[PDB]
Amino acid sequence: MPEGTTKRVFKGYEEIHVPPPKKRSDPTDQNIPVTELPEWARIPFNTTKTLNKIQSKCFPTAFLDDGNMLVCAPTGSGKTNVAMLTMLREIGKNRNEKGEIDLDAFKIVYIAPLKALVQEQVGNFGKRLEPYGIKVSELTGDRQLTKQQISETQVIVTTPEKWDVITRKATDISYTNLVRLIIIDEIHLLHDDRGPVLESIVSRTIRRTEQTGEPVRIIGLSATLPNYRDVASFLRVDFEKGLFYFDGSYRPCPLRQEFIGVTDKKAIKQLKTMNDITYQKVLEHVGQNRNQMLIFVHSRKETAKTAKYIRDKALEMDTINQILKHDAGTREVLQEAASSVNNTDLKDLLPYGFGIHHAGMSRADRTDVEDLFASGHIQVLVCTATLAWGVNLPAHTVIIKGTQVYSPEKGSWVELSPQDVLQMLGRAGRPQYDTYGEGIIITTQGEIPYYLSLLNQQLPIESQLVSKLVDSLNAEIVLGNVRNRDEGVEWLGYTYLFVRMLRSPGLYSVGAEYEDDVALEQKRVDLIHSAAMVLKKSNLIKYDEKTGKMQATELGRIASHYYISHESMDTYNKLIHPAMNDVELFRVFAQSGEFKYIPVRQEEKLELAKLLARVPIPVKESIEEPTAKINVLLQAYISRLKLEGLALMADMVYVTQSAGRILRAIFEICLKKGWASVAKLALNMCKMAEKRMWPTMSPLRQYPTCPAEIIKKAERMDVPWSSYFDLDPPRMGELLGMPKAGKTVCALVSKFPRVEIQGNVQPMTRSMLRIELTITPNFQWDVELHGVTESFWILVEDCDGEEILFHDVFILRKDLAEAEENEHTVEFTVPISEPMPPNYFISVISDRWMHSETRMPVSFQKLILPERFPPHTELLDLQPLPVSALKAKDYAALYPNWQQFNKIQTQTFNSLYNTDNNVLVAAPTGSGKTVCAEFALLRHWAKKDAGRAVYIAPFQELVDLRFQDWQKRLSHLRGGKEIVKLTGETTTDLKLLEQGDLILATPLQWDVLSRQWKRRKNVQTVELFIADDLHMLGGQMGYIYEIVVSRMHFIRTQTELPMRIVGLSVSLANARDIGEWIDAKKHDIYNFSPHVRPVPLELHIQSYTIPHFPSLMLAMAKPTYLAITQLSPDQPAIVFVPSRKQTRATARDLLTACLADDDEDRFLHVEVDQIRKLLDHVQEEALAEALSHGVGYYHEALSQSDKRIVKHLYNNGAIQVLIASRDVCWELDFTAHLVVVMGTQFFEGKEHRYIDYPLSEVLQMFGKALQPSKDGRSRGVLMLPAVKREYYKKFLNEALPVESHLHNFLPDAFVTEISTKMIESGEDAINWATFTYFYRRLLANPSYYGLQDPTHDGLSQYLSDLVETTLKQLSDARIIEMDEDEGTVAPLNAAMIAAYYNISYMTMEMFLLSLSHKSKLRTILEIVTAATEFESIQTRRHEEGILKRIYDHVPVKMNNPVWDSAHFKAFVLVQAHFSRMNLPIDLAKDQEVILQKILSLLSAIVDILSSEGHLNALNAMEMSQMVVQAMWDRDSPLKQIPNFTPEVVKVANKYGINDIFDFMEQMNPEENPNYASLVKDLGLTQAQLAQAANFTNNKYPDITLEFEPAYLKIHIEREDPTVHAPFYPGKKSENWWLVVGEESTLAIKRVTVGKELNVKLEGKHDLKLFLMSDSYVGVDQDPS
Repeated sequence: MPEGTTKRVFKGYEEIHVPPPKKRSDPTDQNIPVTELPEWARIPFNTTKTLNKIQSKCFPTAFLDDGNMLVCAPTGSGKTNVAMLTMLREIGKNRNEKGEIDLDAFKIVYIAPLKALVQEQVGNFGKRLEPYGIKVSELTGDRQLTKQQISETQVIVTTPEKWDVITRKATDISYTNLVRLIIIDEIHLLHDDRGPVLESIVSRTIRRTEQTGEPVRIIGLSATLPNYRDVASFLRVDFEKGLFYFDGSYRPCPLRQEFIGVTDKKAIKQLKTMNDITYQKVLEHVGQNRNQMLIFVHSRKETAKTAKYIRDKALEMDTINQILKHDAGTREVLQEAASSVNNTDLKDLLPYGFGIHHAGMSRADRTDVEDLFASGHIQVLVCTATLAWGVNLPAHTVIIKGTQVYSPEKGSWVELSPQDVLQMLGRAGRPQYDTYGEGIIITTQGEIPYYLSLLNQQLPIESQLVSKLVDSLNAEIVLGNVRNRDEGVEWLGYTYLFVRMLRSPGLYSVGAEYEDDVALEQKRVDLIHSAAMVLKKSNLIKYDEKTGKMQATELGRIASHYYISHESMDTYNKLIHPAMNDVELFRVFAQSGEFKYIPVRQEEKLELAKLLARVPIPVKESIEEPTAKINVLLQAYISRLKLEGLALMADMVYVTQSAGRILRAIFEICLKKGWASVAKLALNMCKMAEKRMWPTMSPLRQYPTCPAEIIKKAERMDVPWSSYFDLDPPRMGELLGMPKAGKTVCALVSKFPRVEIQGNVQPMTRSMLRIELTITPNFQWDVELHGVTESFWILVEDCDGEEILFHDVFILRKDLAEAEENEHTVEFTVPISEPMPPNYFISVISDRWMHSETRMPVSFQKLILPERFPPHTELLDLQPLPVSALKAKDYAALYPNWQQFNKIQTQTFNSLYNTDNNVLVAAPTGSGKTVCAEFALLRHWAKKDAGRAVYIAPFQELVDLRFQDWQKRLSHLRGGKEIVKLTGETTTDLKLLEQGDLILATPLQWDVLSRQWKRRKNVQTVELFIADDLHMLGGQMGYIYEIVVSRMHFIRTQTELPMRIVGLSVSLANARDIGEWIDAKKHDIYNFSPHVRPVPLELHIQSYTIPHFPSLMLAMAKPTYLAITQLSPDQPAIVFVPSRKQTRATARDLLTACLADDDEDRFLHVEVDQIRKLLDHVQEEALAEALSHGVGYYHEALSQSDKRIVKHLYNNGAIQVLIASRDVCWELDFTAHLVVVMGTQFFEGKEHRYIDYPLSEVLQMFGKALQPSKDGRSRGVLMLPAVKREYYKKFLNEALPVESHLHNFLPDAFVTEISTKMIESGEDAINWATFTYFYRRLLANPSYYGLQDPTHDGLSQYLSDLVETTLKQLSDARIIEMDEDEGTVAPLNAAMIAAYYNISYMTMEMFLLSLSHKSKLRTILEIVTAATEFESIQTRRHEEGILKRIYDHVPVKMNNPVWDSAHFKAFVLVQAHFSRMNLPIDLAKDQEVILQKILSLLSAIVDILSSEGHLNALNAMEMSQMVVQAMWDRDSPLKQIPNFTPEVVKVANKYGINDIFDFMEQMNPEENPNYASLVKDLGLTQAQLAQAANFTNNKYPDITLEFEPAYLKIHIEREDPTVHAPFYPGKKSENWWLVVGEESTLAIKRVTVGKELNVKLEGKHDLKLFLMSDSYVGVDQDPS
């Protein structure tokens, strides 16, 4: 239905002319106001006077509503400004009153079809938005990390394909969630074959937002085309508010359409008539009408032929002088500038007014013609579609010259795309200059109605999803968005295809069988199934035909991540075999289904035979048939051969742009099947195409800045690439013979990615080795060619190079690489067969860089595997022992609801309750080992003596849970039994030792007591000694556990009195050495099988391949939801999670996954009106909302009140799921039926790398799956990286090996041992080293420790070489006495305080950094905070910005402040405390742990600097007072008073108040009449007053002092419950320190003071004595 009225039939053509619509401007008064808006949004609208009419209807909805919007308009009508208003509304949302909200809070995405429209958009939007802090950046680079660092900016624009891939692989999920606004330009591309790529994007985003509730605004910008209301409801827009449609009467410049259909006599004679029509239309428009036109062609060279043809035809007929502008002004600029400046020579024939333009031209030459066409210098301008997109350069008339292009995808010529012709004609008509624009198209007669209908709103937009349905479905299944048949049909409900199958289903072959189904439900089911079945047959998916459940396999993940056809993957898995060579691999490439339409033609048959004879890799698979052609085309691309054929150039371009993804997909396939040879080959083939060089040519070709002169010189030499390295500019040029190239090439090899690797072998067993790979970088960074990161592959091979025993990505970070210490480490585990191979292999290969591999052998000739493991003790099938086997009613009363004993308890009952031998019972967690320790106690308490028993758990959280259960049940037992737990301060828990019969203590708490065992007699008095969770001796702070157990055996071997030791542990691998280390006889060692569980554990293992940590956790939320809803649907489940911050993050993840399933409050089995009492009293508001919907979490930062609430709800069945962190796994008293472990890694700030969960923790976590099902078995799933799978699966199905690490901590272990004088010589070290567990494990597993002679000879030498190494480390630390003449060695005075306050030695050694006499108070502030103990504080990611804002708000700054360092965090948080600065909850939990460890650390450096003649220790005493009261060194002492706001401190000081002293005695209703006035001013309620009055007399010291080799006398007096300061967790009473000393130039005394204490201490001198506290500021008396 064309309005066009003119049809003139000619000899050769059929002209069809259409008048422009010219009257639809005054139906409505649509005139808009001036750019006056909310004044923040006026900046991008600079040149625009007022909004243009098309933006009128858009503004009320674009700027003041959030619905999705579709706007159909002409090309230049100004759609971009409407998209601007939607962006201006988005910054108006993320807006403060001052404005410019956190740039990390929201991000916008703009999808445009071609790469030219996006580059001009980052210019147009970049410069308009540059006033705001926002940065617009294009999404370029095929480096995965370039797409990661570019996405760290605010507004990104990109193509539909790239942004799809970004989400398909989900490596950046943490940032795609920040997206709130997405604008898709030219959305009518849905009709194109790339339409599905948009349908995949809109669907998943709108699908999730309609599920997760998190809204994401979408703005559609289309063309004026029919069924626009279909893509409208597809984009989910309200037709009442956000749908706009505009006739051709809204173009800024009217467009006349001149259609010209050539005679259908198809030949090159039809090209001749096309060329003539263009020549006549040139004489008509530029020669007669005074116009400058631009002719659109579709070949980068047909622009050349067309330009010359028109001027050559104008040379004939003598018509050139009609086109020219004969003035000398334009003749000067056009001739001299253009012909001589540019390098592109074919346009040196431009001085005739003509002009050329295409992609294959110098970017500065394409801006010249661009700028000449603007001033009116070139008249005619032939060009390709490259400038139709993305440059505002209009012309009066435009000519689409020719209409069919060659798509190499279809291997056949096909007509123009709708998106190209509408963008071209948009360039027709200057809006302000021309009255109209003439758009002329020339085509064939048969294809006339196609183009006429296109420009008159008749071409329908259909959905091409069906042609990419199977692939796009695989994409959602890989992402976890479709997990069954229902989630698939619910997904289809959001595509453009579904909304088009509801309109005229006969178009989409929808069978008449689907007549009764509402909303095409059963059709989508029939559709998802038939597509998913294709995914199952090719092995890309796991699909159950009955249950409908579908899960994505590793194969399909490769397909989704690399945009590979389901057809091409089916042929990759079949045809790849581990013995493939380079020939047979190219064959697989040619078999790709993406090329199935590319033919071989007889026209190019002559040139193909030329290429096959030059390509080096033989093509023997075929003769000249399509698969041999695609083959020789790839090699022709690598070889950089010249192709005269234009049809081949189109095909080779297509084969090459696809060859990147294809070859990478083949590489990852080989890598996951584990074929080392083919995998290493495929990756090199990747570099062969992406760097376009055969591996034999010069590696210098990879440097774009290397001149071909050097490359052409290097490639005529024979010097190996090895010899280019480690050279200077003089020798570099020498090796090449080009001295001018020396500095140039030497800098190039200087930046070549090049690393040096090392390895350490530790055998855990005879079947598995632990390898510590140390990678050091040996090159110079350069951001231009390296970017910010460099990626590497780590490979591990047999001695045959056949099998891949380990593979993982290694990524270098710039900041970490170019640091002073740049040694990166990585630990992994590989198996090993007993007939050992000679050597393994390890390589580190650059992901992109060619010829960058550092291969290392791993020799096994010197390795010594551990001793074989003996069978577990038999689980004897015995008569269940009754509770009456104990010979007392009250002993059997401890088990009231018990009739028998457990299979393990009955078997161990003999050795425990009837025998005083040492015994070691080792059984899996939860088997009830705790009662085995009760047997030893009950036997012991039937005795005569007091017999102090000592129980020890590895962590304080375990002795607390232990104390609670034994203090309530075992107090009433044979008279009065005192059950006490130690505290940590020695003076008060050593009397608890004498007051108690059973003493609970952690390994360090008993350490400080048992050190002075000769001095304290109650240490030997002990007769029972229990060591619970003893296997933790190889754990965090596990060596101190090894020491105390080894010392108790030394206590009972020196003192002859008997002393029994019992030990509890999980199922061990080597129970001989732990049992003999405890002196338990053979029959007294019970090491039960790990399968001996009262409730069998059904374990599942899900493996993942996702290198991004935060992406991995969100990817695991849904399988956790599936794990709980399916495995334990009616029973409690506990979810474990690596970080404490990650507990809330994965709590909402599970909850959003719940309402995704239309079931919120899924895990809430109690009416919310019952837990309403509880939500209020929850401290963390995130935990309340979580608990309100039935999911609770638990982490170390949680308050003790919150935890007790979570315990109440979890145990009373209120909530069903408990998301715990991994730090509270011991403290967790909870029990579940299903225990899922999310991930096995956590981040450590010291290592700057993620570290694996210890095997102990996975054992402890799964030990909470104890509630059985009806089949009497508990379940647990273990989600881990696919690399870690065989590691945890081994050491969960087999017993746990335990090895000591005491050998690596002997400096800190000798500090505590030499201070007590227990070890005084090198022989004293060796004799001491024998009582430990590491000594017993040396001859067993020598290679793990460093022993090479497993004889009694080498045993004594590895000990001597170690104790000599350790003693020297304590001597170079200047903490130990002499050596090397007497084997004796004494402790330095500074070593005593190192053990008193128990601070590490590396911290103690570095404390000599404050050696300066009278060092600053600011100096000690950064010396204290730079301690090893503060390096254990965790470091979260998004916290690095907040540390900066607290830093600048603080007086004392540090030199060269390290940003990521935990030493800086402790430096800034310790000052955030002095200033009482509020901090977020997780950063405040860090503040606590810093404060717990600093008081002992400040009291240390006081005594350190007092040991020398320096007097700076005075400031440390002042600073010790600063931490307790949270003040600065020079602050108002009034701030100690409660509720003394800084505004209250000033109004007090305005009243002449200096200190609290002259303040309290001043303010009374007796002596100051201002007491009634000062109460109105301070604003303090009567209650807060009483708080201050009780503070001054009982919490602020009153009475003063008087004083009467040197020797002095001191008299003290008082007027002292405890020190009360509400800004510190754990307090101590005030200590007062006495030091003599004069200012301009000693003895120090420390003692607690009570009522009336008398103490004594010590040319001509008149000295001066000080008396300062450690808890209160202000009282410091100093007489001279």
